[PDB]
Amino acid sequence: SKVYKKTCPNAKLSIYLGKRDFVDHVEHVEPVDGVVLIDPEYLKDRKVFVTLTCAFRYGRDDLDLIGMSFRKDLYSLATQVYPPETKEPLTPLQEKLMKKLGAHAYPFCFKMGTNLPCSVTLQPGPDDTGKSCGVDFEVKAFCAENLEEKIHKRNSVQLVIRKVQFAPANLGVAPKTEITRQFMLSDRPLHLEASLDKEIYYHGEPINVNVKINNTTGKIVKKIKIIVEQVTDVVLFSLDKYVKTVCAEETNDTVAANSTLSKTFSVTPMLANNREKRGLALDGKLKHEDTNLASTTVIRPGMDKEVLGILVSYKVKVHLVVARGGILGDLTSSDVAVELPLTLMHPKPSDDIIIEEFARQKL
Repeated sequence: SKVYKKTCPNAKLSIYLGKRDFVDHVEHVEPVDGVVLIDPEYLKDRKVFVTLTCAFRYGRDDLDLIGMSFRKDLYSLATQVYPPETKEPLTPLQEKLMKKLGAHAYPFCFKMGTNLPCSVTLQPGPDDTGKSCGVDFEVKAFCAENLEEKIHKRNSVQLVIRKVQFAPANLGVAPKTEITRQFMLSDRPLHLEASLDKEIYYHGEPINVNVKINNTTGKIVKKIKIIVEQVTDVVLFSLDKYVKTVCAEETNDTVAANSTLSKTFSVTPMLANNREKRGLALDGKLKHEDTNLASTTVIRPGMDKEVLGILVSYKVKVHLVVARGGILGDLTSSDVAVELPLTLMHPKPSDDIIIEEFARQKL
C-alpha cells in the first residue's frame, strides 16, 4: 500500500497518512488515520499532539500580501498522541505503519462529524470583485506542553488534506430534471425544452442533455450553445458572487422556420479543459494536478448556510441564437435560453508499504 509522509523543519518529528483525500459520503465521513514518528531523546518530557482543523479564510493574495483578511475555525479536533493512553482498535494500515516505522511511531485517528463543508478554494480573476477565499482541512502534528502553548513552526508539521463529496448510495426517487418554455417572436411560439437523464453526475463523467425545439416562428435558430455554469456564493465574511462557464459546446445545428429539432448533446465539465481557472470554485490549489472543480455543496434544511463558508452549485444552460429572420445581414439576432440545476459530485471510492512524500505534485 502507498502512504504519505511529511517531516518537520528540524526533522525531529514526521507524520504519516494513508491517503491525501478523504471522502464525505453523507451519513458518514472516512476516518483520517495515521501515525507520527517521534524522537524520544529530542522530545524530552514533552507531549505530541495532532490536530485537524476546518477553516474558512478570506483575503491574502496568492501567498501573502498585507491587505484585508478574515479567518474562522468552523471545526477542530485535537488529540494527545504521545504519550498514549487508551489502547484502541488500530486500523490495518496503522498496524503496518507501526510494523515498519518501528516503536517510535504512535497512532492517531480522526473521525470527522457529518455536515461539514468540503474543500473549496477560489482565486479572484480580472472580472471579479472579491478576494481569495476557501475552506481548508489542515492536519498539524507538534511537540508542546499543552494545546494552550503557542505553536512554533520549527518543531511541527502541517498537512492540508482534502475532504471531497460523494452523493449517497442511499439516494433515489428522482423526480425528473426537465424544463420547457415558450418565447414569443413576432407573436409566434418558439418552444425550447431540455432535460437531464440522471440525478447526480460525477467529475470526469459525460453529461447528456436532451434538447427539443419546436420553432413555429418564421425566424431561424442559427446556433445552439450548451454551457455548464458554476455558481459560487461566499456566504461568510463578504457576500461575493461568481457565475462562470466551466464548459461550452457550441454547435452547427440550425432550426429553420416551422421546424422542430430533437437532439442530444453530451459534454464533460473538466477543470483541465478550462484555460482561465481564476474565478472558479476548486477543491484545491490551481497549481496542483489532482485539483478538480468543487463539488455541489450539500445544503440541508434547518442549518445556517453560513457555517459552510462557500456555496457551490451548477447549472446546464441551453442558448439559442435566433435571427430576426435567420438570413442575410439581419444579424440583429436575439437569444433565448433555459436552464436546469446540475448536481456534480465525486465518483466514489471502491472496495508492501511504499512511502511517498505528501506534497501534491504540480503539473
